[PDB]
Amino acid sequence: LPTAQEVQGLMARYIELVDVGDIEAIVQMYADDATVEDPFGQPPIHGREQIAAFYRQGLGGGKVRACLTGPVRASHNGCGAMPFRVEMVWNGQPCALDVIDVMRFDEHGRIQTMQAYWSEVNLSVR
Amino acid sequence: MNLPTAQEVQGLMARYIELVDVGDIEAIVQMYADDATVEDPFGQPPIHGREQIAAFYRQGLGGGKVRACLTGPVRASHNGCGAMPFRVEMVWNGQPCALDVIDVMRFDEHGRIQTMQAYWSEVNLSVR
Ligand SMILES: [Cl-]
Ligand SMILES: [Cl-]
Ligand SMILES: [Mg+2]
Repeated sequence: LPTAQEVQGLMARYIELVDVGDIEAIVQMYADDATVEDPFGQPPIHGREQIAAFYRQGLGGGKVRACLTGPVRASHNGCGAMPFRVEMVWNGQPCALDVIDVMRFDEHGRIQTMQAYWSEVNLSVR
Repeated sequence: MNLPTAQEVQGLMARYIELVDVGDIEAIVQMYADDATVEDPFGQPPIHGREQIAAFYRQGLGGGKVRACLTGPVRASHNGCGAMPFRVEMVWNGQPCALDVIDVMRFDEHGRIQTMQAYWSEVNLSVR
């Protein structure tokens, strides 16, 4: 599996791609049989077409920005967790959402599972 | 209480950090379900049940000199789960150290911690 140091780099790269809005590059980071639970508690999304559609819905408009708010925490079994903030629009107003993603990677360095922890308690209107 | 709401998860997980910070091992253990599992660090074998969990915390905190604080808000779900970032400050090998951690917790229908997973490794340790 990817080393702890490699997990930190991969998870940081993911946030960079979200921040620039490169949907195709994001989808390429995922394994074929990957699942996305975003927000955690909702049914998993699976399939590359479905994951692409998910990121199109969220990022296609542009005007989404994302940045790490602390270091990536990485394990020795190919997993990590990271805190970040998303800037977006809600009800036509600028808002911020605080999120933690948990990721497991496969032996090819691709995302096998992603779980995103957030709810309305993590939303701020600006 | 019942299965915690997102707000309640935020309060429970914040109280957990306060208990680590003060080092009240028996109060920490009470927050766990009787048959809870802890994986700390994630990737190592799970610890099962309050006796083992108490032994684990007494090894980690019984020496005193540990301080913990949240470094950002608790993230909570609507199915009794949450995740939080925090920093632990300790003294080791004659050096003040800091460890950055994220804990993920799942709560049961009585408001007790059913599972805890702690994400960290040596890449998250800073010595002085
Ligand atoms: Cl942090
Ligand atoms: Cl944060
Ligand atoms: Mg039970």
